[PDB]
Amino acid sequence: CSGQVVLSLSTAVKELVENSLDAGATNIDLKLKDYGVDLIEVSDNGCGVEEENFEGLTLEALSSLCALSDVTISTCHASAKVGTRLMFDHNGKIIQKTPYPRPRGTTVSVQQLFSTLPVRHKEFQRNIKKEYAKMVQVLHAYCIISAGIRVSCTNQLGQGKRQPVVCTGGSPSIKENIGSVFGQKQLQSLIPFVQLPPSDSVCEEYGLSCSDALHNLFYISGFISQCTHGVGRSSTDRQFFFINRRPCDPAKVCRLVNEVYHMYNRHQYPFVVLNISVDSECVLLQEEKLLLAVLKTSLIGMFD
Ligand SMILES: Nc1ncnc2c1ncn2[C@@H]1O[C@H](COP(=O)(O)OP(=O)(O)O)[C@@H](O)[C@H]1O
Ligand SMILES: [Mg+2]
Repeated sequence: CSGQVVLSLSTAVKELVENSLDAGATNIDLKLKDYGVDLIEVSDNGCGVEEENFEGLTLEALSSLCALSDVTISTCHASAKVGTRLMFDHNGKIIQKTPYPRPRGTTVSVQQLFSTLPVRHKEFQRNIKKEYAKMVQVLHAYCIISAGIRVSCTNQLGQGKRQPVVCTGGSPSIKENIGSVFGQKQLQSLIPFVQLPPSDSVCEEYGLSCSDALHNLFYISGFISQCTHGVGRSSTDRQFFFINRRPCDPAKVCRLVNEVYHMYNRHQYPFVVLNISVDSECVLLQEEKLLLAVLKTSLIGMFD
């Protein structure tokens, strides 16, 4: 018992979406009922699971989910002649296992999240608006960065009609996924990222010298709102950062990006999509000053 316990709806959805991604899926659907309170279903056309690894499925995030909800999983592996449907108890044990015809892939159903922990379950219901918004940001993050991957999601309140949450088209480019997620009006107020060697004045302010900026292995790419008056946003609600295609919250990078923006638009925060490509062994960050230097210089060049 050394839990990696799913603390939230957003992390439950993150863990789930990443499994699909690690499974080499190209189509990942996410169905939610009552904002996930009643149902969180992640469907994926992936490699699926082989039958000699069923019992091992919970032996990890899936084991925690089981403990915190009623999990049902149907799956089929390329090597499989027929799919399989599995029902797990709260100890991650397989209750039932029956042949089930389905295409290659996996479908994970998390029914009634947190029901085993009354207290956490009510907190979930009371806070729902924030919990859900936190998940949407996580979801959007993966939608934007997953290129060549159709990611869809719908929400259903009670017996009402299904509502739209998001739907990308498997476009091979980030720019297109942004269009899919926030629509074409957002795109028009954006300019692509243009990287520049850190400038002398900026290196000066970051205590950097030639030797410091020579082995710069930072490759930055993405989009940002123009510095044009009004074009921005009213809050930081649409700012996405990634380090090696993985959603994250670099603290310093975030402030820096906003401040450099406020220099040209004191009254608004920008829309931000920023991926930072780096050498894994250099990750927290190893040469931050260089990066911040690169960012500031590059942003300044784009905004003037
Ligand atoms: N959607 C999925 N598609 C394929 N395999 C999956 C999926 N979800 C879980 N798995 C399998 O279950 C294993 C464990 O998942 P999980 O228990 O959450 O652990 P881990 O945190 O190591 O991914 C993975 O290594 C993978 O083989
Ligand atoms: Mg996992």
